[PDB]
Amino acid sequence: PYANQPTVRITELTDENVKFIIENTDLAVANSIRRVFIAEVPIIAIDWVQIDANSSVLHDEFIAHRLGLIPLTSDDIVDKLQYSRDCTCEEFCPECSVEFTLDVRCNEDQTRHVTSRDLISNSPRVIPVTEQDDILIVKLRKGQELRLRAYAKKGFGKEHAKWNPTAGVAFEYDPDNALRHTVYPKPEEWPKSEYSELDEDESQAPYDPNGKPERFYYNVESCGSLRPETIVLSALSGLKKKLSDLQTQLSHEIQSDV
Amino acid sequence: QPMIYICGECHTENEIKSRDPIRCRECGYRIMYKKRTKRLVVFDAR
Amino acid sequence: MIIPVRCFTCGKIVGNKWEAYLGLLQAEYTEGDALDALGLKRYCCRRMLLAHVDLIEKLLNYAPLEK
Amino acid sequence: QTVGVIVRLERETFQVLNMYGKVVTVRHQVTRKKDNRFAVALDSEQNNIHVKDIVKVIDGPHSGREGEIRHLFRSFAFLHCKKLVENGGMFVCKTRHLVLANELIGQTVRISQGPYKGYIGVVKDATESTARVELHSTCQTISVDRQRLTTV
Amino acid sequence: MNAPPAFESFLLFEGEKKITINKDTKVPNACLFTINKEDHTLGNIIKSQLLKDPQVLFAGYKVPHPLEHKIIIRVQTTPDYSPQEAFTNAITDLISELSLLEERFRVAIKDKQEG
Ligand SMILES: [Zn+2]
Ligand SMILES: [Zn+2]
Ligand SMILES: [Zn+2]
Repeated sequence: PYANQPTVRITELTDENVKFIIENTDLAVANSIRRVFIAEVPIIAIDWVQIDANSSVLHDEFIAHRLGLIPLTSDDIVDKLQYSRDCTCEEFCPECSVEFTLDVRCNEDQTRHVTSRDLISNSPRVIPVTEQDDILIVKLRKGQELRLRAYAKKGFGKEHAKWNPTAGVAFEYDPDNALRHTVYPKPEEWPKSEYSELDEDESQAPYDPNGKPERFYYNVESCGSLRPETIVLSALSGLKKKLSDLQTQLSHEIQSDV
Repeated sequence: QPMIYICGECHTENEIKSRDPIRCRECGYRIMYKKRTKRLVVFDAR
Repeated sequence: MIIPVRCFTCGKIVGNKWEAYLGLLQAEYTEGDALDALGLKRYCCRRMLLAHVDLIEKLLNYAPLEK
Repeated sequence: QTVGVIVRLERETFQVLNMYGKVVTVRHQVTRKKDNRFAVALDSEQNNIHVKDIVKVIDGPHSGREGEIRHLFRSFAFLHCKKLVENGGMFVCKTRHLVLANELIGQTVRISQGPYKGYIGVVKDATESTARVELHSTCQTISVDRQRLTTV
Repeated sequence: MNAPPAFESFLLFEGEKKITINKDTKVPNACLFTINKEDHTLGNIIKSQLLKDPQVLFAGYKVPHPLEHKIIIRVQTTPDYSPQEAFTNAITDLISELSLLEERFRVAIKDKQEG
């Protein structure tokens, strides 16, 4: 009648990914934590692009699109920012947005690469993530230019895929299918998983009817917008917040019925 | 009141009048390109 | 035309990889060696550079209409 | 300032009866006013009257006649009568002597409140309450309250 | 053109209840919980937690349509035990195990980054 106690065992932690194992929880809890990695984690991404001038070969909406998908360092600001549509400001402010300015004219015979470095924030914490090279926004011939002001705002992955912090969330349970959820026609042809523990003589594990899905293996690779562990912390906090608001509306409706 | 057009091949700019034959001053090139508007544009980055 | 900023399936930031990919091709690597030298394990991120055509370099030959 | 009613069609002129009762002779090149066939007027006894209403004249210069309302003014009403041979039957009386027998359009606005906050658009249609905004970003025209809009 | 705006997945409007309880009339002690502006990422966990009560006789959810953002969670519990009580215990049990999971994840991070 109550919730089982899950537990976490982290196998590695890198600045790109985090790889961990959640034991003693249900399948739907585990899938939902994956889906909240993909969608419900809020980050900071550009959403309001004002093109002051443009002479580049790419048109305006293509440049605003490419400025959308640039990841921004939002490791601690996104907990402080309000959602833009929730703020009481005069339609933009530093409490719900981060200002960016790009001002590039090519005055040379070399093809000048307007990269992500030319995005200049007023907030020193929210900067584009780019060791690695910068993200190419637009190339420029001599004579061409672009000037724009771009406001970034808090949002999450259901709204648009530019607010998705994860590169990839690998998720697997029962890597030798003792549960036999998937039924291979010829299990000899099938490669073993990374988490398989059977010897090379054996193809798949023996079936147990009394088993249930547990020991969920995750590999959460971030795109750079968040550290891969604060994706998981923000996801758990967001799922608990969604459930708490659902409980508050539930209490209101029960008090309305009685 | 004059409209500024960009002179096609010349890539320079010049004024134009109502009921004015469309000619550049540099080489008389016949194709003008109207400059980009001065009012604001705003794109949702979606 | 220009390189996509994100891989379409994953969302892996692949837009910063293209010039380094050209550098690793001209430094006499194979394409498969250049991709995982850039660190693209998933094949959906490998098709994003392996089958890109950098068409904007053709578009920059033409003189800009506005000046 | 003063409307008229044609009472005779001629070769190069019109004979026109105004709200004053003065039959005039004017050129073909007067303007056609949009007629208000749903306009309301009040008689001397505060009853609602309209066009095609048979009304009696109880006061004024035409007191005693009875005519049909053909056109309406703010304070004048034109009456037709087939028995009265003058002016094709038309005359005029004041209505109180009778008895029954936007700015925001095309203005670049910015939604400053709500789910579409921060979008720049152009107002297509506008009312007292709401206004339709052609959004510059999306391929879609959506309607918002005027309290949510802020012009540039 | 007819593209629904992107905030239709999760933002409610004036005159939309987040949750709507409708007492089922076919069987005793059953309710339909209509959650507006949610998806499988809520109802799947609620369904799996309601299957863990020994006193819930039926626990299901469906979306009517994937283009319209609402789910229906049907609960039938044992008599003497209200399905609203089972639902408000499922939410508390989820918040319990997720807060416990978050704290154990914090402790695992402190283990990993500090050796
Ligand atoms: Zn604000
Ligand atoms: Zn010229
Ligand atoms: Zn990918």
